[PDB]
Amino acid sequence: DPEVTLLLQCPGGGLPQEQIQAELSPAHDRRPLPGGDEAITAIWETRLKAQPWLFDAPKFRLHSATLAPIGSRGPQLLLRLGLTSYRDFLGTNWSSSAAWLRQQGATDWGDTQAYLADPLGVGAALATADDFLVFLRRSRQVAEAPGLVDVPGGHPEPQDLAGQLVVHELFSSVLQEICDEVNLPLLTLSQPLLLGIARNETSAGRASAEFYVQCSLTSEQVRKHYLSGGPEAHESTGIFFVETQNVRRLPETEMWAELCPSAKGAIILYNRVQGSPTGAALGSPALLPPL
Repeated sequence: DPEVTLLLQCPGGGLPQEQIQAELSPAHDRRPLPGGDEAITAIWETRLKAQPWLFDAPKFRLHSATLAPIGSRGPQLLLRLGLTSYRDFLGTNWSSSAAWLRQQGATDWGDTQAYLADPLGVGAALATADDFLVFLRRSRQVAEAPGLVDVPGGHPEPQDLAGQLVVHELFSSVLQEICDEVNLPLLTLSQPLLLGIARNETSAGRASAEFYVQCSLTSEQVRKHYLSGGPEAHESTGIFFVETQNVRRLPETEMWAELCPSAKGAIILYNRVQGSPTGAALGSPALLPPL
């Protein structure tokens, strides 16, 4: 799957909020473009002069993520974050010239991402009480990944000493995106576990943090909540469910070609971190069928 690369696979079946540190620093920001950031401003002006109701918004930028030695005590992950914006994303990652910016960054900085906005997304592998994962169909009329299958998620907007509030905002954001799009009560959701981070190579390498969330409702109940908002309560055009049993071989199905890159990353990380048992009982052939 060349359109998705794993940047991080978490240990222990996934990390809780209390095990993660963030360093938010302007050293983790995008570098100014070689010929100047005026190129970004020109793309933005052209867009606003066609769609004057659009607005900019701040975003977190992923610089890097370093895992502690496995089995250690104390904090397990350090996320190095900067700040970026929707405007800067449109002028870099989404630009027709994004590959030229990646080559220039390798030359100038030894960093293919140095000239890219790289806003951090969030996504969830959301499990029901009757052991299905939740999928969403994207509208065929949007700009990004039209008509494709997604999982719940979004791109969080900003507002270890400011570090811990940043980690809290990331974990909050994945729950809030589930509540806003799927119309589930907050009290039916578990605290998220971070499974890992994946990159979308069709979008010049922008990354998403992928989480596992459990819901106390069944698939039928989740469907009822989603539909009861009406067509204006959700951006997606439908909801559907796949048994966790069957997510194991999803990359061999015809559904795989219809999944957007960030949703593929969520499912790869679910299968590696939550599926793939390590002990004798769950590894036995009747519970882990061969092939």
